[PDB]
Amino acid sequence: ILPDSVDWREKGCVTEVKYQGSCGASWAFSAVGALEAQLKLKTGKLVSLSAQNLVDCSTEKYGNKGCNGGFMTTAFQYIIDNKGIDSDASYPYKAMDQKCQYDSKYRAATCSKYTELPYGREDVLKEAVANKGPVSVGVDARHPSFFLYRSGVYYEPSCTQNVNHGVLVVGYGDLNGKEYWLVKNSWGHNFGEEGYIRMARNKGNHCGIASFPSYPEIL
Ligand SMILES: CS(=O)(=O)N1CCc2c(c(-c3ccc(Cl)c(C#Cc4ccc(CNCc5ccc(Cl)cc5)cc4)c3)nn2CCCN2CCN(C3CC3)CC2)C1
Repeated sequence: ILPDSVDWREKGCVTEVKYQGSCGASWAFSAVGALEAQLKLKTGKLVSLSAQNLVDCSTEKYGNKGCNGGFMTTAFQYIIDNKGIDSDASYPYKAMDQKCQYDSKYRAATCSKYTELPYGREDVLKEAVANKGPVSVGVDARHPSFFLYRSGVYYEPSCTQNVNHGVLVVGYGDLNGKEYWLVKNSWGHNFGEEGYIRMARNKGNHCGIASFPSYPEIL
């Protein structure tokens, strides 16, 4: 029996909204955000993890292209293979591709595995968000309405289920009975509601929010 609303910010599992600047690293921000929640769940500590670590080090071997895009799933695999990821403080974000400068001295988190969810299943995504934690997802953000979003529940008739932007589902609920996913973006505080966007939920995988969900775990 799933709760009617969740918001992982109220459980203290979500770090502040980041600003990716001129670097297509949304995939890296989505991935670290998910792992940040699990790190807090396991250890009690909330620490921002290094998106730049992923940009610089999870590259061609993982199908990732730094500031030209990438995938959260293969980002998690990098963290597994690498046996760690650095804190954001120690490996700060520069919004550009750099040489890999991972240093295990400043390792703030580990990843044992990750799980993908089945394509288009908003019911399964809801369960995972309720029971596991924030979930990394892709959305179709290729529409001016997305970029211009300020408040309310986002609905874009010309959205597709193809995804081109990584974000973090940190919750769900309804606004006056209009169901939504609570989504943490990485375009700073001036995007949406202090960096957050409510996106239509249970409208047939609107903007592909449930097309490619994934979350990591730490044992
Ligand atoms: C079409 S589809 O939706 O059907 N789909 C096709 C199939 C697909 C899509 C996504 C997916 C899921 C989540 C996200 Cl987030 C993304 C993404 C993204 C993205 C794209 C562009 C940008 C950059 N934006 C423009 C920009 C450029 C430069 C700058 Cl500086 C600034 C901005 C950022 C993020 C993709 N997973 N899979 C399935 C897995 C695909 N692989 C992953 C790894 N492989 C290689 C073996 C390594 C095999 C399989 C997309």
